[PDB]
Amino acid sequence: KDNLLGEANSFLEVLEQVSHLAPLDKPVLIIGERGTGKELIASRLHYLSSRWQGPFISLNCAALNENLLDSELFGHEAGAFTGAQKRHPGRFERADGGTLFLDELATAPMMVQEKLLRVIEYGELERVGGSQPLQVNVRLVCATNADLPAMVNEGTFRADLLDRLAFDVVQLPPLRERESDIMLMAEYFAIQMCREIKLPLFPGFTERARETLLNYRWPGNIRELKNVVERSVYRHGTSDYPLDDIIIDPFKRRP
Amino acid sequence: MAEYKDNLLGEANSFLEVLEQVSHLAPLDKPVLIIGERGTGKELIASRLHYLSSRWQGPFISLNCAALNENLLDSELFGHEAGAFTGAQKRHPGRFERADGGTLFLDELATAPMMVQEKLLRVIEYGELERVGGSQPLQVNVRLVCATNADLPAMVNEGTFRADLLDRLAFDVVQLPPLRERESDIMLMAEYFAIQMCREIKLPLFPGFTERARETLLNYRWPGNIRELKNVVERSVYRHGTSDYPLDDIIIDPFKRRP
Amino acid sequence: KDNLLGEANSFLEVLEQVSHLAPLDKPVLIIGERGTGKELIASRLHYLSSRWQGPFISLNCAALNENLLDSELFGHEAGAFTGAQKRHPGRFERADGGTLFLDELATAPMMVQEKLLRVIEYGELERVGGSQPLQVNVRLVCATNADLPAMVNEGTFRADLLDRLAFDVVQLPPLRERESDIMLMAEYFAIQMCREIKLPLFPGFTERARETLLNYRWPGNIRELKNVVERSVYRHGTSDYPLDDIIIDPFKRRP
Amino acid sequence: GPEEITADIPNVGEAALSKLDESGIVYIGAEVTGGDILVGKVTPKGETQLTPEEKLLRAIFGEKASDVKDSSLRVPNGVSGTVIDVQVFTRDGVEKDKRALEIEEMQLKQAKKDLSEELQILEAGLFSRIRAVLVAGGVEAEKLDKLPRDRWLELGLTDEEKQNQLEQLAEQYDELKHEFEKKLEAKRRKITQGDDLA
Amino acid sequence: ERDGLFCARIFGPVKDYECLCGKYKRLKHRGVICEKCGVEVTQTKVRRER
Amino acid sequence: VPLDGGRFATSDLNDLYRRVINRNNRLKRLLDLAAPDIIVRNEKRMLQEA
Amino acid sequence: MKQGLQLRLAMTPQLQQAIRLLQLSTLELQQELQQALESNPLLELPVYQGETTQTLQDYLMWQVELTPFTDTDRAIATSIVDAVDDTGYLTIQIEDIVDSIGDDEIGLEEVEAVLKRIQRFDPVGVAAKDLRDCLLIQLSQFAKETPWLEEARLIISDHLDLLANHDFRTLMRVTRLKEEVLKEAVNLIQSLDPRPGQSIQTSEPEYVIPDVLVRKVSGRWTVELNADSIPRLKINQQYAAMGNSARNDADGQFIRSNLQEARWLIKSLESRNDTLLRVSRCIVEQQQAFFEQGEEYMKPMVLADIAQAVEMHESTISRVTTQKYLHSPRGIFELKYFFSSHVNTEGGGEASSTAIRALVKKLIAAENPAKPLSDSKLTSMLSEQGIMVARRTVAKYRESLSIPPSNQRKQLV
DNA sequence: AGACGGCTGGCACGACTTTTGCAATCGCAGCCCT
DNA sequence: AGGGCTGATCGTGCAAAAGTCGTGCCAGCCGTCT
Repeated sequence: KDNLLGEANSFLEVLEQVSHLAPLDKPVLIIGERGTGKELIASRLHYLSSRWQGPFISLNCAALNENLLDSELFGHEAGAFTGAQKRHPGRFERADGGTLFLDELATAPMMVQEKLLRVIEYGELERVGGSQPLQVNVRLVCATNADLPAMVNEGTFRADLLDRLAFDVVQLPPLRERESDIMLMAEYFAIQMCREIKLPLFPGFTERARETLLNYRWPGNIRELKNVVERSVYRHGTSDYPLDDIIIDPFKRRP
Repeated sequence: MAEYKDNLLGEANSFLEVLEQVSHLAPLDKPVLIIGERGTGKELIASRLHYLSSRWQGPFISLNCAALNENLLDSELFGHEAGAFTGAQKRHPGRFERADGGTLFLDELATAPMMVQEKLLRVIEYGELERVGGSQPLQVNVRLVCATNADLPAMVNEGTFRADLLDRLAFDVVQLPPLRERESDIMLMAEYFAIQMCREIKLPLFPGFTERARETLLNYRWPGNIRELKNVVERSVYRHGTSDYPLDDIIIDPFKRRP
Repeated sequence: KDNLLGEANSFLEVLEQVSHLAPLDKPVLIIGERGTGKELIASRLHYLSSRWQGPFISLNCAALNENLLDSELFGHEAGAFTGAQKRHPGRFERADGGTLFLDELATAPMMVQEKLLRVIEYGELERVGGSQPLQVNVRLVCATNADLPAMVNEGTFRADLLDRLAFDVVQLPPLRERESDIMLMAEYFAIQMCREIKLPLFPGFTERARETLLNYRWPGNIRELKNVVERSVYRHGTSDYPLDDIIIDPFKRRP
Repeated sequence: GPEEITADIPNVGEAALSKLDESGIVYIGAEVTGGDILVGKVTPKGETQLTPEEKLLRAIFGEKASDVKDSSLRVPNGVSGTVIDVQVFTRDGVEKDKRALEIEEMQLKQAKKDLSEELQILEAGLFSRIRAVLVAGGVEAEKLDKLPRDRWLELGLTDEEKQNQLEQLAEQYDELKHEFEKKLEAKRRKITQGDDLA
Repeated sequence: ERDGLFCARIFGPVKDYECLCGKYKRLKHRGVICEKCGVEVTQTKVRRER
Repeated sequence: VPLDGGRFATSDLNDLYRRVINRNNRLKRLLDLAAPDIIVRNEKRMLQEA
Repeated sequence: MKQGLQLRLAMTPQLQQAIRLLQLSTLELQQELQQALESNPLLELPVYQGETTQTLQDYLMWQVELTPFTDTDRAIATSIVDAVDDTGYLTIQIEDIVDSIGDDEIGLEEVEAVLKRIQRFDPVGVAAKDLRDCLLIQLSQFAKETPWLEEARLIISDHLDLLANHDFRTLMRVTRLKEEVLKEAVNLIQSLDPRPGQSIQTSEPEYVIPDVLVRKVSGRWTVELNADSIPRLKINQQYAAMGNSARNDADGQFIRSNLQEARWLIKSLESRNDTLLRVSRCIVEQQQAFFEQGEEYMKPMVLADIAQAVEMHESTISRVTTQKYLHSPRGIFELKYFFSSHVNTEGGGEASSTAIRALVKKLIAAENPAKPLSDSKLTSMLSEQGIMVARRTVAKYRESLSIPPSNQRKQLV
């Protein structure tokens, strides 16, 4: 409950959908532009979820090691291997009732897709040589920049992985897609960043550069705008600098 | 005795006859092979069989070839008694050793390890199991059950499936109907899913399935037999609706991004 | 010695050659059709070998794991590593004079080929950091469905892997091949299926369907015929069903 | 173990049990001379080991085992005379009703005879109303006297006013029968509500 | 109670001539003092008189 | 004087002089440990009172 | 990383002793704490009421004193009476009393004469002494005019062994008399002053201090630790405040060492209490079937896995698990009593040797008193339960139950 | 009237419990020896 | 003026050998009916 969402028509509809689906512990899908921070809305929903007082631990799918994927999704029972002690619940078993936002879900491999399909079922967690699997119910959350239907058509993701998704795939509109309250939200973010960096304000201010960059691609739908604003503020290094000669082009070399 | 299936997610056209034939083969403990859509009509069939499974107290231990990693798979498969293979400790009850006399519930994971398939060929050869570093092999008994999703002959001709794996297996074939083919209990299953959603979500009443919704579902390819319909119904219920419109503008397909 | 062998000219010659080489403990290859029951015939000949009263332990060639190649082909001396106690002889060392029946050798890896070449040496059981190797003599037998010459031409089979077997390769005829005791084996299989299905007998009996299926490839030379016979017996659902409208086609969608 | 009144007093004279009813308590109205025992409660007593001496005692006499301390009610000294009646109250969760069922039965008999009499009057009023509605219209009182027959079941003394009156009175009689049954049920529940001790 | 209120080996004799521990459990035993506990195995008048 | 039998309900016979004696034994142990003179004096304040 | 892994302290003396005291019992730990506090310098209506033979002992002596007897005769009677067990028979015979006295004046003859004079005084058959002659004394005191009195006397004299098996037919054959001819005599012998006072003689009171009390609060029985029976370790804060100001380093160091030892001991006791509570909760969860249904529904319940999964291991918990009791609706149950045998499995099996004994008792009860039922029937019941007892593997269970069957003891109908 | 038979109790061994018996090395530095 | 070395303070586990049950299983016997 802290993201600098524009609260525009699309933003308000997305927030309403997230709040409505917050009580539901069923798995949900997040579509749209990554790098923009749809995960922040996921954390907000998880806080607003029914398991609000539950240990929510998200995970990056690409983070798990291939040969340690089993140790990632579970815990070594220590009845095997050279490793001792262990008997430590897996990240999902560590949460066991909270929200596990699947990060880098599109980065999941075919083996990872199959492991997720195995996890599409409820609980049944058996450790290394476990006597009996353990069932633990936890709410599920996933995000993916790439198109899950596109991956399935490519066959990169397993079919059950798509079938693992149950709730609506919330798609994030790009920077140009909404562009209704992005000016206000970016201004608020810039004000907060200036306060944090002991910068009072920008006396020059102005939005002619902002109005022009409204007709800009901004591939990083939300993060890129803030990064470019910070770069412009730092490079200008002055407050009484209006939105003139300020464009989103930090990599660009001056002439 | 008679154990009712938890769900009866089947097709009126011929899945009733399929269940009848399954009950006919229910008494036998030989290799029972099911087939159908993966993720949809498959493990629902497995649960129905477990309800129709012979006797009781049988460990319906289910294993998926995706798990158990790669190197650790063999130890959990054959078990482990000697040290340095299971860290010494107790003689590790392997995944196969976990279910003695129970159903060996298979999932159509298609383990790319031909070594896994070769291990499984010896798994059902004479009913025996030897632990890792085990000085003595042990003859074990258990039931077998599986569900399928791909043409085992097509893979075998392609070499993807070992000829010996299908030779030892595939005693009898039980293919679940594809969703685009049955088209019979579609209304029945849709009504059951809608009622279940209304009950769980505490909805005052089922909004109802409009003719446009039924027509779209019939036109829908629905690659998944028993789950894709379930997921679509869940998405439509999530989209929600007033009491006024029974199913007007219902979002069954959540993959469609909004404007 | 429980297999209902066809005793065909092929089957009888196979049994006779098996008995002739039953006293000899040299490596040999049981060639022909796998899935058809080479393991049962292997057990019968082991009971029929020179050391009939011996501990015979067979296993799948590719059953074990790659990292545990030493732990499977030998015993953990436990001097090094996290392994404790152990000092347990391998399954081959568990036989200690028995028949190491090679099964599923077609799936063996290059490391497995190297281990087999090491096994071509006379005994020489050296553990990890063991004092000295132990030479242990046991009977050897091999069975596979693929042409080891074909693999060696592909280079998959090592030269020593090809030379691992010390006798001429004895081939098992296919169902489309032997086709001799097809009526007798069919009748025995039908009797067994009826007994298992609690059916006293099939009043229809007859072999017109059996004769038609005789003019079929039946790739699973014994496996396919038995599975198909059991399937037809179950599908008929009535004893008074002659060998008509019965065929081997489990996969085909019935009209 | 609770002290249960079953006249199963260990080492009890036969005459002592000869007075107690099977309920541990005695019959009613019975006269007691001297310190007579009326209600024999069996307070549990402590147990012991194999005690082969006591094993032989059980093999010989048995049935005592020193397990039930006698909580029997014996008449007080200088107290002897007629027992007019008794009262037994059992806490909720205990309803042996060995003679409590009989007492509640007598009480409910009186209670129902009360409820019937009012119900009897109501039913008689309805029946006479039906007979009058059918009277003077070919349904002779002799027809109604021989069988209530719902006064020949709307014989047609008027067949419209008689018929409508019969329908209304039938509805009323059904309601009254339902009400009387409900009242009897409530009274039976109250009588069966039992006692509730500490 | 061991060395408690009205303890053995103290405050006079026991209820019976049998000792609390059990050693020297007889009314005939007069001078025999139980080794387990040194208390009077005699009449209990001394219990008040001790 | 156990009225209900379950509880002794010592009719003014439960001697805290037993607790005082326990405190005196603690004082004796501390004296064996040679406790501070303040503790000794306060030990008397309680033990000597008995 | 890969399917590979790796492997990863040492203490002794003081902590070892601290853990050792935790392995002890409740009252034993209370006594140990009381003794330890005796040395710790920094840690924090004459004769009640009763009746003649209130605990079954003085009525006989009062009756003897109510009769003329000499000082030696009174002493012999007192030796007989005071040495009478809770069963009413003379716990110590004349020889034991004479040996304890060591006096030749109180001889066997004098003690025997005193006992015979007090053989039936108040009540009949006092100081009975392995009561076989006391039954005969009761029969003789009973009027000889009773029917079959000669038959009863003959049975009581030396036919006790025959009637011990309750083989009335075999007893009659041995006595060369018709079966049930002395049935009135046998019944009278049964009703023959057993232990004289018997239950009145049995003044055996009840004492119990279970280490826990299972209230079974709304099922899933709520195990409440006996906090009253659980001592509270109090450290003398006065010594703490009187030691810090001590300029003498010796006194300050002694006080600091005492405080550290008290802290370690309190930690050990608190850990013992907490582990006992956790293990009791686990046992209650495992054997609610035993708690409610009874001994028949007994499955093994020794703490494992769950204790290890929670913290440390079952090691030293097996040590501290000793001597823990619980008062429940089923009764008083011990810690080792909570753990049972394994039948369905090697460990934690559904049935138990206690369940075997309970089923054996039920089956032997479910038979005619003449002949108890075959253990093969209870064996078949166990096989239905999955234990697969069989008649031979039941011998041990029957011996544990010690129920006398027909072959062990044949009673005549 | 000696053998069936279930008892029973001894006899046996693996599987689960247990309990007991295990803590150096400092690292200050100053004083004392060299 | 430089080396020695001085004892402080240093803590919740487990495991290793033993025991010990649980279950089963043999051996005889007495109640007995033959």
